[PDB]
Amino acid sequence: DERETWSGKVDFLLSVIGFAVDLANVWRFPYLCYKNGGGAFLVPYGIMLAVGGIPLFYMELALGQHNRKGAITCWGRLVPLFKGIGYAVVLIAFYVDFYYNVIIAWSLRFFFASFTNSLPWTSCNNIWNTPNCRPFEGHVEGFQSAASEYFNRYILELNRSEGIHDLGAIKWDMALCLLIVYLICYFSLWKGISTSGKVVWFTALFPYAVLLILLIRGLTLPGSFLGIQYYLTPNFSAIYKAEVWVDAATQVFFSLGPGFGVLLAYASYNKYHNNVYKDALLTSFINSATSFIAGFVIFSVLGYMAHTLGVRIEDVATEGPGLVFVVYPAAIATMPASTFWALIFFMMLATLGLDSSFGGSEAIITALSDEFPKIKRNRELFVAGLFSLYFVVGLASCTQGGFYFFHLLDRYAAGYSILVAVFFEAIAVSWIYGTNRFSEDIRDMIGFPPGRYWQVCWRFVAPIFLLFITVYGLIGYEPLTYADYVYPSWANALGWCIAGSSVVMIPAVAIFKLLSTPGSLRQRFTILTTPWRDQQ
Amino acid sequence: ENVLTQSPAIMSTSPGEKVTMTCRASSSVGSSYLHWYQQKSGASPKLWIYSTSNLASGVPARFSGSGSGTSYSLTISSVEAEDAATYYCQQFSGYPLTFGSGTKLEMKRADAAPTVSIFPPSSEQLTSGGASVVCFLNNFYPKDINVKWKIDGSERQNGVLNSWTDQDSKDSTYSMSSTLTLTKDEYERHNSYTCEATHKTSTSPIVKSFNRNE
Amino acid sequence: EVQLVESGGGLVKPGGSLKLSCAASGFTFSSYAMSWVRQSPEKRLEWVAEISSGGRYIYYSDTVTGRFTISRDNARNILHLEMSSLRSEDTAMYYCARGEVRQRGFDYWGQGTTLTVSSAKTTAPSVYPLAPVCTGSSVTLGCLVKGYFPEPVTLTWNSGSLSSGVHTFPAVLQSDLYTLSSSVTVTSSTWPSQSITCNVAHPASSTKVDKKIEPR
Ligand SMILES: CC(C)CCC[C@@H](C)[C@H]1CC[C@H]2[C@@H]3CC=C4C[C@@H](O)CC[C@]4(C)[C@H]3CC[C@]12C
Ligand SMILES: CC(C)CCC[C@@H](C)[C@H]1CC[C@H]2[C@@H]3CC=C4C[C@@H](O)CC[C@]4(C)[C@H]3CC[C@]12C
Ligand SMILES: CCOc1ccccc1O[C@H](c1ccccc1)[C@H]1CNCCO1
Ligand SMILES: OC[C@H]1O[C@H](O[C@H]2[C@H](O)[C@@H](O)[C@H](O)O[C@@H]2CO)[C@H](O)[C@@H](O)[C@@H]1O
Ligand SMILES: [Cl-]
Ligand code: NA
Ligand code: NA
Repeated sequence: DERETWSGKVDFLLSVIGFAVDLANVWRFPYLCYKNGGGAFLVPYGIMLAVGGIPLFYMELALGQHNRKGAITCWGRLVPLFKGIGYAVVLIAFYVDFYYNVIIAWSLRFFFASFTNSLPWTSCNNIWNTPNCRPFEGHVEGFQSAASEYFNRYILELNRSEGIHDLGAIKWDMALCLLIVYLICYFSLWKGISTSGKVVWFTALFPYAVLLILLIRGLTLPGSFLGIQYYLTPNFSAIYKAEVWVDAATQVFFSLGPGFGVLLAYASYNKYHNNVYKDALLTSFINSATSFIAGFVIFSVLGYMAHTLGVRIEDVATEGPGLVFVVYPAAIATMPASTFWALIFFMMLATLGLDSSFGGSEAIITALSDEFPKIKRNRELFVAGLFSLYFVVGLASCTQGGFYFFHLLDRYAAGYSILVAVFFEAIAVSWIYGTNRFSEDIRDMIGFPPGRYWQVCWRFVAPIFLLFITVYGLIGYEPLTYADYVYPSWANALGWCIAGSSVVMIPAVAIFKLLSTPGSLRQRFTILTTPWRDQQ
Repeated sequence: ENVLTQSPAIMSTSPGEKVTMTCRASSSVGSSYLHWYQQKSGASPKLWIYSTSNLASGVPARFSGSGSGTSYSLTISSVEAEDAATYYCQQFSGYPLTFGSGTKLEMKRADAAPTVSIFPPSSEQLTSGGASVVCFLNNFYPKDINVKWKIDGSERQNGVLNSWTDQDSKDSTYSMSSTLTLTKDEYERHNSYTCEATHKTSTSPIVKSFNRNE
Repeated sequence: EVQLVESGGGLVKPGGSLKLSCAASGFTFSSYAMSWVRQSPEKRLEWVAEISSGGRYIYYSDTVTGRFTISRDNARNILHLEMSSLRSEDTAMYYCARGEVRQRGFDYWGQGTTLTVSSAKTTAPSVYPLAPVCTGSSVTLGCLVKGYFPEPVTLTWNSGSLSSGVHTFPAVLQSDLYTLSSSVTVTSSTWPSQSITCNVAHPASSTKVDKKIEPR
């Protein structure tokens, strides 16, 4: 009868807000604006967010709350034929923890590297430097900046690895950092929601404090207005381009993370009659809103670099890890009270990651706990058994060629896997389970049915939206490359197994569960398309 | 179970006046889950206010509502005769669903004395064992009226059926039917029957009588 | 536009069973949750049972739980309430009410159908003409309907040609029998210049009689 519930409502919101808001809100969204026409970019971004983005986000939250179970069991009880979706999502989440947690390790490595009167990455005269070192970022590949060479030749030691075939030694300063991250994750997640629910109070909130003072510090710098100009100055010639819409579509989907099994897990500890429609609208908004603020943070400082430091905006305006571990720390080193801004920046970067790691792990734990009561009472031992597996294989990212391994998983593990998974999630919930059947479930919870708007999106828009992203993801596909290095064919094939191992669960479970039931062909489908609620 | 009590039970209002009526719940109710229904006499209920501030379709602007928690109220700015009905508050907050005890709205009207009519037993009725003499008290205000039956000057308190009409939507008055039922043998044992209506309009009771023989 | 008609219902002996139906039209019946609400002869409203749009969620009041079963047919657009183990407390006007949104309440109601649970036996009334013992401007006449069961009875004057000056009193139950009367007033010139009749209907006993009023 009983299932554990959130203590207080805020904990749930902070957990969702936390999982949702991460480094991609910082090192991706602002860049996309800059590249896509600035203020103009908000139109396709907004529409995509409205039609495909929020509906999927809303959907999984409602499902999580209604069915009251983790990913595996919930999709089993919804469309038994499609129960495979549960396994696909849990595996993906499993693969992702292997790499993503290392970003937090880097944040902590820099944090620990940040207590000095003079930051190590400011000059070119150190031992890890090369004769080609520059004070700041340029447009030539052979000549890097001071901050770039610090990250590459010192922190990473990536220069000593000839590719993925050669990982080299193990940096045990990085191993230490990765352990500390998993230690924190353990002591956060081992007691369940009662703890993890209140830990996210700090980790979800802290970033906004630091965003606040970095925003002021940024806008009070010379040339900060020039940054904002590059960031938001509207160009609508981009709007006609399909590539922009794809960029908006893709960003919205991967920033919100709908159908990732995390939202499902969190909402499953919700009280049945809780209003999840408000929770979805507020939570989504806060995510995009956070990205918007962060753009100001970044580009104010990026403008100051182009003004006082004499670097071309093109060169310093970047996405991904490069932005936060090189470009931004570079500007910080120049301004007064540098040691202060560096310390809170890398701490923000860490707490930005932590929120999301909890969710990912939680999706896995909750999913398994429900399907296997065997591990449900043993949870304190289980996540230890989990994070241990994480840490062990995670050591591959702490080697000198560890980035090559990291970059491999980043492209393959969750990229095309979760898209097809969520695509079936949409088709399951709407075409199979039915919208009217679904809408009825929601009315029982929050008292009123979903508007015809939400019902249209879940049915026609969602699949086309997902399909739209998937198609252009395949169209523009290129073999895996990092910098001047080109991954071997056997490396790509390895990733495709990782990409395919999750997705294959969908048909596998269907075919298997189909042969394991009695009756006709059409008689078996009705058995596997009958919800668990209808059988009572 | 969340019980909604309404007061007043009944209230009279002179047209144009302002009426307020309250609905209070034993347990708090979400302000968006509280609704009001108007039910006119001999008709089925109509949704009136929902979410407690929100008028339904066709509901004139003279109606308003407010409240929170365990306390809510319906107010009519300027009352009209087409506003006379019973009003029911309803809670959709949780199961089981409960309705308020209701507040009956009536129109004030100038006092008017009744008109008494006596009707001795029909011969069709006197062919069978029974004899029923009936009295009609018509178009009086206010509602309260008192009937007394006397047989040959001595009061009879037994075997009486009284019925009141609902307030008239035209003249806003009430009416009552008093029927004294007795066996024929007793009807033939007494020569005179009287019906007396006491009402606030008259100090002395308005009386009408009839004699058996005639 | 949207209409709701309650059907079935009438006299039933205690312990009995009856199935009430509601014919929905003028909207998409499938998309709306329905509910049965009853009103006792003491005019108190009581919610009875709610059924979802697809009938996959059912809620009952503790009073009818286990005795009553709410039901839907979305093909024929009909709402059903099938009752069993009926007690006397079950006697009421049963309403078919729509609403899909808890926040908006019940926005539409049927005309209602009347259920009477009694051990009492159906009996026809006896209609007695009421004429004065022995001005103007207005004379007053009457009709006495006594000793009938169950309700209702339809009483009109001259086939309903007089709506004016007519007071027809609600029936009162005494010892398992209903008694009802009506008064009509007209001018002394109008009666007995013309013969005036009172007509009563009681379908339960299938009894329809007209009684002409004549002066004694
Ligand atoms: C300019 C920028 C830096 C300001 C940052 C805004 C911060 C303060 C915002 C962003 C998200 C917000 C939180 C969103 C979620 C909730 C749940 C609600 O039940 C209580 C308030 C609370 C906890 C909000 C408090 C304020 C909040 C933390
Ligand atoms: C740019 C940042 C700061 C905000 C981005 C705009 C977001 C929050 C806006 C833009 C378009 C909006 C949507 C427009 C249409 C609808 C349909 C309505 O029935 C529910 C609200 C909903 C779903 C809106 C939700 C909020 C929304 C998604
Ligand atoms: C699939 C579960 O998601 C995560 C699992 C482990 C670590 C982090 C996770 O976060 C999501 C993510 C991040 C990168 C790649 C795939 C998935 C979140 C990151 N925050 C927004 C939604 O996506
Ligand atoms: O043994 C590796 C340690 O090196 C770093 O310590 C640096 C520090 O970053 C730098 O600011 C200081 O000036 O020199 C020391 C080492 O000489 C890391 O901070 C440590 O975590 C490592 O263990
Ligand atoms: Cl974003
Ligand atoms: Na995000
Ligand atoms: Na996070």
